[PDB]
This record gives sequence, structure tokens and C-alpha cells, in this order.
Amino acid sequence: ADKELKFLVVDDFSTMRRIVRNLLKELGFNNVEEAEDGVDALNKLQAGGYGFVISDWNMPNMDGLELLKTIRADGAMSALPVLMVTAEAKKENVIAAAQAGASGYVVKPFTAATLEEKLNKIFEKLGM
Repeated sequence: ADKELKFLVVDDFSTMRRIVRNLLKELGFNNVEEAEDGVDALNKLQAGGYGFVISDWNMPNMDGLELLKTIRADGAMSALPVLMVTAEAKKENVIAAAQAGASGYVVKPFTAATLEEKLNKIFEKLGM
């Protein structure tokens, strides 16, 4: 996949955004921007040019599921890859995220190798 693919990392904790950004860096993905919640994320995506979204499931104002649903309901962005991040895997959460269009989901904390495996699986499924 394109190493300059523009990523948007969404979470309400700057430290966790920093962790994800650093893990992406280690994998060769340096074109990264951040957002603090679902609404802030939607504004950034409005600007354009994004190619991948990594967002937490739990955020205030608009959570991961609502952000995903809006991205999927958007005309220009409906196919945008979205990797959901969560602290605890829950059966219903996984199905809800999948049925809402999530490209994948991963449980944190995670390593570079785990993030790389998730990205590659999504890239392969999507044909990227």
C-alpha cells in the first residue's frame, strides 16, 4: 500500500494518539493527523485527502460506531477504511462494528507487529 496514505488517528487521549502515531511511523506511515472525538474527526475528514481512519470505540460526543456510520453514509467517503480500536473485545461490539462497515478492529494495547498485521489484512481485503 501507499506509504504516504494519509491517516487520521482518532481518540480522546493525546497519549494514545501519540502511541498509534509512533507505531504507524515505525511501519513507514508518517502522513498522520489527529482528532479528539467523532465530531472533530468528521470536520478533519471534510477537509479531504484522507485515506485511512483509526478510531477508538469509546469517545465522547460521537463515539467510534457513530463516526463509522457517518463515514459510511457519506457519499465522498463511504469506502474509507476504518480500523476500530478497543480496550476490551465484546461479542456484540464486534458484530455491531462489522455490520456498520468497520474494516477491522483491534484490542489495545497493541504492538507495531500487531498493527502491521491488521493493516495488511485490511489492505488485502480491500485490494489496496
